[PDB]
Amino acid sequence: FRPISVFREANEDESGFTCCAFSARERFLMLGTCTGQLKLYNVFSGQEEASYNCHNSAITHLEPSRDGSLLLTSATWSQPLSALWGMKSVFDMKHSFTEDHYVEFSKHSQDRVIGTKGDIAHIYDIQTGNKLLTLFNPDLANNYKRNCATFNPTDDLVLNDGVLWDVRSALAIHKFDKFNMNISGVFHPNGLEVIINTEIWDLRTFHLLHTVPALDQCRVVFNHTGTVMYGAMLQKSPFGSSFRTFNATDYKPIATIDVKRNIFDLCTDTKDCYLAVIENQGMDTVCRLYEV
Repeated sequence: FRPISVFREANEDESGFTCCAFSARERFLMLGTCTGQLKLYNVFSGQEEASYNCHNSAITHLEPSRDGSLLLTSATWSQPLSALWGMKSVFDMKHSFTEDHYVEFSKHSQDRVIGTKGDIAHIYDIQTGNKLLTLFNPDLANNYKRNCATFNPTDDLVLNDGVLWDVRSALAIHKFDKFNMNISGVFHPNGLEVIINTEIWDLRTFHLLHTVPALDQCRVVFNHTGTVMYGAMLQKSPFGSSFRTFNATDYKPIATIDVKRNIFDLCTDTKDCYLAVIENQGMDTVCRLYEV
């Protein structure tokens, strides 16, 4: 992790970057801010290229589509709480997700959006904007405090609130038991395992494959090849000052990095050359680009 670049939010005494993701153009990073702006920065020079007023409250999450034509954002106190933005020619809102506090694209083909509203998952069609499915089963709910619904790599399954849904039938097929209060889980990009806090479960058998205590209360980010996993532990920074890497095949530790500043967000480029981290000097955040 060699530092390659650093920059702060132009013309702000209190730099307010809150999240980041690489755009489909390699040299440019998208960043959300605590006042609801989306910014495009040249990640190497630090130049602010563009700003758009996406929301009137802090941006908590953003996801650019692979093709470069679309962006998801989520905010904190706004309506719509999340939105899908079209980026071609004249950036504007395409669809809005009124009370979804978190949103992601489908994985295999990015033709859908899945939103989370508390313990409820919503599935939307990109072309039409129509809400296709609402996924909630009161008998199976775990009520995870940081629930984030997600598709599996092939888009045929959903994990919401620790419950596995079959998308075609729109019905729950398994409930994973609750062993923490906050972390709801993600699919491994390998399509074989679900990672729910410290428990790694087999999707085929539902057996426990691994116990990984170091993942407790962590957000998990994979590199684009799915071979390295980054875990940043929740503690206005959401995370503390260090993050860990793990080998994504056996969950073994690789490294622990303490940047000595609390972390807001971290992300990888598609070629897996870099890790961009938002780090608080204070709020007064900077973005550091590290070469992995």
